[PDB]
Amino acid sequence: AADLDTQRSDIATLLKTSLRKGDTWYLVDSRWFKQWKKYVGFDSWDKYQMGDQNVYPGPIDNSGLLSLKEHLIDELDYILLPTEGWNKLVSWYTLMEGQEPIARKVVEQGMFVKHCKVEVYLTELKLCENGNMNNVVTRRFSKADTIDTIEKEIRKIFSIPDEKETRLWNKYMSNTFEPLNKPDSTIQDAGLYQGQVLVIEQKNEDGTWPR
Repeated sequence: AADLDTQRSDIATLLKTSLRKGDTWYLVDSRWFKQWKKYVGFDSWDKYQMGDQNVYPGPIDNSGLLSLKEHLIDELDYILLPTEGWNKLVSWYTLMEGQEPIARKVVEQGMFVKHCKVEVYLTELKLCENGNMNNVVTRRFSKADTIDTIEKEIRKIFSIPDEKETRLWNKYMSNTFEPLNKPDSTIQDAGLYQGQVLVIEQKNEDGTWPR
């Protein structure tokens, strides 16, 4: 373990690391992190518990975040560190026995107009075939995925011969069918969000479309 001032300084810096598309960052439970902050005198006016065993964080413990509970909020329920920051905390404190790191990637976020952000939650789309809407299959996709990518995957999920031709629709406002006819739009470009229903359609043998 590096000394307390080194830990404070290194983590302070690493917290402010620039977001670059493709990088891996790690979640750290705010409960553990708040104890670490006290132990190392981070943002602390009287340093009263700095170096005090009563606030020694112990092995990194993300149990309280768990597959993630919903409505977790950055800088309230968890904090994020780049690879180097996570590695340092592991070497100083170890990771709690029987846990795995919670790693997430930086992706471009927004509709058309975008900037980087760690994708803590992938977008869950509800998927179904036009013939059989009650058979809904759920899957999580990144905001980076294009409509083209989504469609290829939905074909696999439903075992759709590479011969049969398909069209993708989304249910706008849970109501009207709207075409997903721009294959190179990303899912957020197309305005798709958590829980959105997507319906895949197959061209008939006779060359006509079911819809």
